[PDB]
Amino acid sequence: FSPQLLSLLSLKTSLSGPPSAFQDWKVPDAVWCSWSGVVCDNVTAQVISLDLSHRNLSGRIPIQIRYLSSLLYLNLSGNSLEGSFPTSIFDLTKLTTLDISRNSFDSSFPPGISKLKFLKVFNAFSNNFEGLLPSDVSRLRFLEELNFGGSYFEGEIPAAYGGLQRLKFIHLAGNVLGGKLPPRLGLLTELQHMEIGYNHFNGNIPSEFALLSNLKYFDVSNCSLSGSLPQELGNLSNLETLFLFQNGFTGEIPESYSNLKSLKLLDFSSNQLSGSIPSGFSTLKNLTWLSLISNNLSGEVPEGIGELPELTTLFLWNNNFTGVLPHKLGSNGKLETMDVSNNSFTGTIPSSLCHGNKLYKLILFSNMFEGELPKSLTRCESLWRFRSQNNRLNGTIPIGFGSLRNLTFVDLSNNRFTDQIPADFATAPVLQYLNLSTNFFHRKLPENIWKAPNLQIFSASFSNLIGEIPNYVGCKSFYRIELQGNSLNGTIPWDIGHCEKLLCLNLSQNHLNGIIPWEISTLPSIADVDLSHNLLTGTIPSDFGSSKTITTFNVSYNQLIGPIPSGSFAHLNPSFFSSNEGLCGDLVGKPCN
Amino acid sequence: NMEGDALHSLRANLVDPNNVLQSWDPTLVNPCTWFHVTCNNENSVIRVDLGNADLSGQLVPQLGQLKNLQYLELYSNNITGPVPSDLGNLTNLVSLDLYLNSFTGPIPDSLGKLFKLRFLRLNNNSLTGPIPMSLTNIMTLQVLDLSNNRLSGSVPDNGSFSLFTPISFANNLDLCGPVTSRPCP
Amino acid sequence: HEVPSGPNPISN
Ligand SMILES: *[C@@H]1O[C@H](CO)[C@@H](O)[C@H](O)[C@H]1NC(C)=O
Ligand SMILES: *[C@@H]1O[C@H](CO)[C@@H](O)[C@H](O)[C@H]1NC(C)=O
Ligand SMILES: *[C@@H]1O[C@H](CO)[C@@H](O)[C@H](O)[C@H]1NC(C)=O
Ligand SMILES: *[C@@H]1O[C@H](CO)[C@@H](O)[C@H](O)[C@H]1NC(C)=O
Repeated sequence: FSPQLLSLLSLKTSLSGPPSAFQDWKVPDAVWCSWSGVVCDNVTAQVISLDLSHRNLSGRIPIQIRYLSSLLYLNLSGNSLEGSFPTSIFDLTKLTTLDISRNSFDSSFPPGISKLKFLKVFNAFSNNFEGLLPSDVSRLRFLEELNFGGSYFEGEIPAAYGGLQRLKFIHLAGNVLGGKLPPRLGLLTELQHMEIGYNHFNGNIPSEFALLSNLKYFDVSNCSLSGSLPQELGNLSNLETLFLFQNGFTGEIPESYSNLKSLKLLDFSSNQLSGSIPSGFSTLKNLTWLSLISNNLSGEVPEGIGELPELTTLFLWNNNFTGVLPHKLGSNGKLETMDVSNNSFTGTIPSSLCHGNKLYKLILFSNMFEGELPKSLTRCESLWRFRSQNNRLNGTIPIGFGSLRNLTFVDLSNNRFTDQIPADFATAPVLQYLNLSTNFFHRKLPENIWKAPNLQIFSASFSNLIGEIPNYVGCKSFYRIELQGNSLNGTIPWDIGHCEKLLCLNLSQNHLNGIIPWEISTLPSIADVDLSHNLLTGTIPSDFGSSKTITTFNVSYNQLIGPIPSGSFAHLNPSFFSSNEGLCGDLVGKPCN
Repeated sequence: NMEGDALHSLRANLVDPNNVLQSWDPTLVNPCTWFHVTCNNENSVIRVDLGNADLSGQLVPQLGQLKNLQYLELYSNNITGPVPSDLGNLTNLVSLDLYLNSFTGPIPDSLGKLFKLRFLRLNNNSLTGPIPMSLTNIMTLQVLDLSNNRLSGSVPDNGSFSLFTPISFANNLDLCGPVTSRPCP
Repeated sequence: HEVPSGPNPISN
């Protein structure tokens, strides 16, 4: 029968795969053209397209190929098969398209590749290749898309490559490739997409790169490239993506960049960039993601960023920045996530951040922010993660937080917040973390407090608290509680044995009195307990020594009296019980009886 | 956030039918905002408390890379598999509680390398093999419970093991010693 | 071998 048939059959049998893969290929005249994955040219019966991928198919690739001569398409993807790449495939030659991606091929890349020549698309992405990039591929003039990434390719990027006039798309990303990026690259005029990152390059970005007009996607990230950001780059007017993040770039960000009006995503993160942000950055109305994270960046943030109709992700964190946040910020209503933390930012939080209720992650922390906390912020449905710690935020805390079905993480610690703690706080259904510590409150906890449906960590420590500690009513999810350093009086609740999951409880430096409830002897996982510096008087509970989980009990500086438990308590530190003048036992030194 | 990647390795190898690990988010700047993880003021992990999480499956040796890890509490779970010798790679570890699980295999001699160690509880597991002598070089050791296992061997009475009553080593396969009931060769 | 792609993710 036909060489097409000998070919397809030999291909069937030479590739070891689950029989599900080749299920329809058996032969009884032009039969093979029916088969699954096969497409034939309706006049000639010759197999012009072969797609077999994600077939879980491994093996050797037959030498009885090139028997289907007019074949324009070959796709084999994800199938794990390793080898030196077959040089046999280069002798196909009517191929316009070849995808060998996501497979295991290794060692070097065989030289004969230029023999294809009418070739448009080559995808080698995600394989085990080592060795220098084949220089040879540089000679297919018509090559449009080339993906060599996802391998380990040694050596530099052949400058020869700049000569594929028709090349649209180039992916060398995630290899071992190195050195200076060859300037000749600015000569692919038709070039749209360039992703070369995750290899190791040094030097600058070649000024000559400003010559690619049609360029859209440019990602050089996770390399060693350095020096200044070239002014000239401000001239690629078609550019929708620029990722320069994690490199050695220095000096100010050139004002010229205010010129990419098509720019959408910009990520400069983990560089040395210095000086202020271009006043002209206010002008990119196609801008969606803006990330300056972790640089030397300075000066105020341009007021003009207040309205970019499209702004979504804003990351300014880890610089030294100054002044107000742009005050109409968030009013574009599409704002999702903002992190400005670790800066010198001052002033008031924008009232309109959530004006569109699309915002979820808000990190304002470690800043100079002053003034009250936007009431509007309790109106944000989407709010899930919010961390405001280490600021000057003042006055009473806004009262609407318990509404939100999505809100799981809140840190208000170290601020100037005064007055009451919001009551609805423990009514909010998902809230898993709450830190109100180190504030100016001068009021007391809610009755609601221990009722929190899923709430694991809670810290009110060192904010000017006063009053009785509300009885724990169905303590559910709590593992860590810090109430220490306050003016709280009254007694430790009868029902505290309700928190089964409780681990570390720091109650110290307070005005507490009465006794220490036996119920704690029965907390099943309990680890750390710090009760020191109080008016507590009573006995240390009988059965406590029977617990395999307590490593810490600090009852020091109290009125306690009576014997200390022989138990786990034997392994304890004497200085835990010191300045309790009424205790007897071994660890206090004075015997009973 | 190296240790973040490590904790996440553990997570990934882990079966978490109730999603406690669900807060463990590899893309976070470090795992100090994770639940069940506790870090210091230097932002390195000193604690991992997963006790009673209904976790199944196993552990990865990546747990070694937490250099400042002090308390590792995995007790009362369905965790099975072996015990990684790379736990010897944890120096500042004060407490190791693996007890109440399905763990199999030897007790790693590398465990003899933890000199800040105070509490060691492997009890109520499936462990086999002998009791490594290097364990006796930890003089900070206070509570050792090896009880309820498959352990074969002879029990050390020297070093820290001076202080240990039989309730520590009770109910095993052949185990011989003066720390126990039945002597040996 | 698979390779990262996109904007830098790291977060707080
Ligand atoms: C090859 O096939 C895979 C799956 O069939 C597909 O996802 C991929 O886009 C194809 N490659 C090309 C460029 O034809
Ligand atoms: C902005 O993006 C939209 C959608 O891609 C497009 O219609 C428009 O051409 C772009 N405008 C600019 C400034 O290039
Ligand atoms: C520990 O082991 C024994 C023997 O297998 C078992 O019967 C006992 O109940 C176990 N202890 C616990 C904590 O369940
Ligand atoms: C005795 O204990 C020491 C630890 O002090 C240990 O190094 C040694 O190997 C043990 N063996 C004997 C029989 O001395």
